[PDB]
Amino acid sequence: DQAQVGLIIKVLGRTGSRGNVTQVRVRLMAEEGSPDANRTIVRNVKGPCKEGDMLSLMETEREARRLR
Amino acid sequence: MTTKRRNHGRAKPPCSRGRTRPVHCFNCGRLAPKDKAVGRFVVRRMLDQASARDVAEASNVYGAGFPMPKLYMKQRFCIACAIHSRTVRARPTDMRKRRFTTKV
Amino acid sequence: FYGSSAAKDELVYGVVHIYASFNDTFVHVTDMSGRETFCKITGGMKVKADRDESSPYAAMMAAQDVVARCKECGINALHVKMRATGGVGTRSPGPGAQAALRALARAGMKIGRIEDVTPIPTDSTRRKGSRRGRR
Amino acid sequence: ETMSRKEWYDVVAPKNFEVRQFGKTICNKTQGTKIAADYLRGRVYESNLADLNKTQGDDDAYRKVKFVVQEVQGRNLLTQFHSMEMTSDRVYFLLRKWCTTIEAAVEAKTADGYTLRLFVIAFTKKQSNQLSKNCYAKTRLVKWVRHRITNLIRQRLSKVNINEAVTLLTRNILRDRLAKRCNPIVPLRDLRIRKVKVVRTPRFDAQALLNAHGEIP
RNA sequence: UUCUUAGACCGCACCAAGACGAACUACAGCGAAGGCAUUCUUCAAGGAUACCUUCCUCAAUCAAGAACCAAAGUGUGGGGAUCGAAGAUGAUUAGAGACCAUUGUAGUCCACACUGCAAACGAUGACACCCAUGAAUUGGGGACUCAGCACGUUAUCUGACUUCUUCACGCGAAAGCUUUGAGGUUACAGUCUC
Repeated sequence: DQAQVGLIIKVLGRTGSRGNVTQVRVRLMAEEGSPDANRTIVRNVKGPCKEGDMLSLMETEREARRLR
Repeated sequence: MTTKRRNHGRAKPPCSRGRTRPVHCFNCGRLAPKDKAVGRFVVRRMLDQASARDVAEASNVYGAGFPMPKLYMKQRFCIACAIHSRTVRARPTDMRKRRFTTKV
Repeated sequence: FYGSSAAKDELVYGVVHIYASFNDTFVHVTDMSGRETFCKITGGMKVKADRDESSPYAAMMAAQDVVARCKECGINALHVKMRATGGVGTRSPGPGAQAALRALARAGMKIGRIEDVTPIPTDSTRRKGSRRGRR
Repeated sequence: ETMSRKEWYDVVAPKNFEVRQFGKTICNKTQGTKIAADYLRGRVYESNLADLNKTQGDDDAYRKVKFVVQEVQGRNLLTQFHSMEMTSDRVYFLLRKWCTTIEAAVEAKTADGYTLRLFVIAFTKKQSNQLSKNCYAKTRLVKWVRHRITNLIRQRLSKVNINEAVTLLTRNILRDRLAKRCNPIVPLRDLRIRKVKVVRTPRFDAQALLNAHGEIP
């Protein structure tokens, strides 16, 4: 795997409609000053989240919702 | 029957033309008169903000170097078309008479 | 090597035609000539199931095998030309646009002088459809 | 692979561009009597204007330039003008609804047997004091503007050769005059060249081509 | 369904053939109506305006009669790119030339003949008089080199199209109509016709 920490920088808002999934933004604290222009990816999350929560990322360069 | 709309859903006034050319739709290919047809102007981005950053990094002569172009188009829609993507919606009586002219 | 050896240690400008539609996405390779080419990639090779061959994921997965084959052709810098659809189609690209660009940039290829090159008519033939539309 | 029989070349442009080798291109080997050099002739190579010139890249990087291959020599490629083109997007930026679009085409024949369709475009501009929602104009104020255009372009370019005529379009000396002269008839917002297409090419001549490049790099 | 190693898709270059003229294009214009949109040239017109020119009642409206008339149809010849009734094939469905998808004939275009059948609507016949509130637009008129010019602003006027989503009186069963009438009509009569 890749386990790449990121801090939930804020609650982006509510996306989905099941009452299940929320769409939230992740900020990379994984970087040590390595170049990232991404630089804060939006990620869909499963279950409850809170700000300052670290979580591992199995993927990077995610725009989440897209047009689909 | 009842005159629901004075201008009849047209920008064509009575006693002038009585005929204005048909125009295709960019959805379903339906034809309607130009005046009836529902015009919008899009100004569609060629990159999302999120991706704009990443590409402007790898650029030197572009992005920072010149502001990115956009795809411009006019979009003439049918009635049914418009309503279903909810960019035109039903309004109460007082509001239906309002216009905003050709400005956004 | 196979690529540059008389343009080596200097950037070389390819051109990349990107055609995004709602059935597939294409990524092509041209060299500021268009008379000779090195690779033709389709979404449908990377991802199977026809719905998902025009999806964002298709684009990005394909894009990495642009970069793979460009660095063997001496190509480093890439001009890009984004194309929507035909002149009797729409004026909208599919979802495979905006995905491909970012995938290439992040993969260390330079990108400059992006353009919008698409066939828009002064006027053309009767558009496919009917008077009453598709319904 | 197919890169076993590939090779490279460059693309040399005239001396009236400020970058000579703006391109590095690829072509197949001779592979018998088929002969690589045959194919290379009449190939079109595009560019951006702002890369190819270091003057008036500010004014437009929204112009493109094309060429053809008149003669293969060395690893060079000796070229001549084909088209100059304004990008699709650039005219939309200008364009305002409720302002009249004018256009025109002009057949401009040079001193040489080269001949050029010069497409032109223009738009009307509301006066500083205004109350109208219209910038709409009379028809006599349309054709009359097209009149001076055709005159002034044909006039100049008649006695000026192909090479030096390209210069006027790239460095936009033409546009300035045109926009100035037409302005009293109707205030214009812009006047521009949309597209420059080459119609007739008169000859292939070693001398004229070679000389038009100056010294080959 | 359909097309592909006999190299499709894709990119560039060039050529062929036919249609069309985007955006700009509008609560804008012209035409008796039906209708009409690239550019240049060319032929004969039409409306509006300006005038201390000309004529002097030559008018208005209409059974009879005559001319024009969207699309689809019919005859003959030319053309046939695109789209496309019929037909064919694949789905969808309980059933499905269905609506959808891939195709495809007539037709779609032009010339010369017919047809005169539309929600041909402003569902509002034609001519004439009177009738108020505000802000605009479209033409004309008034206060070197297609050049004693062109545009704009202030104000006025005549002619057109319409908005007050602060239209006055009034009318109407109401919706609505308002110098642009369905108003000036039981206080019932300007004129003609269907």
